[PDB]
Amino acid sequence: LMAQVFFGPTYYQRLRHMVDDKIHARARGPVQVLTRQPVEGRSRDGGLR
DNA sequence: CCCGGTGCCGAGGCCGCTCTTTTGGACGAAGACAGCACAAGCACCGCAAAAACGCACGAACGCGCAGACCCCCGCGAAAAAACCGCCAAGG
Repeated sequence: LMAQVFFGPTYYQRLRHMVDDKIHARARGPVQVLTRQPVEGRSRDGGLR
């Protein structure tokens, strides 16, 4: 490489936010009883606002 | 009674204080509440003392015989019961 590279060990930490705990998709599913709109929440297979 | 004027109710304008309404978007997870309890009736389980069924005894029923004694008849003696009457003392 034409440019030299800064290089060495550094202390890194893994945070709790992982993509597989955030990915969510919905085509159709449960709806609220009062308004008949998609429910809220990824855990409940909800929709996006 | 004409020229003029005052207080008067009346008039609108304006300043102050009270009420109302709203304050970014999206997403995630977890955790903890949701009236509720006390007094009651229809029905059940199971306990008190009255009840089931066998067995063996022997009591009481039956029958057959005995004869005692109770009923009934009789004739007369015996006696009270019945009848009649005067009258006194007690109700």
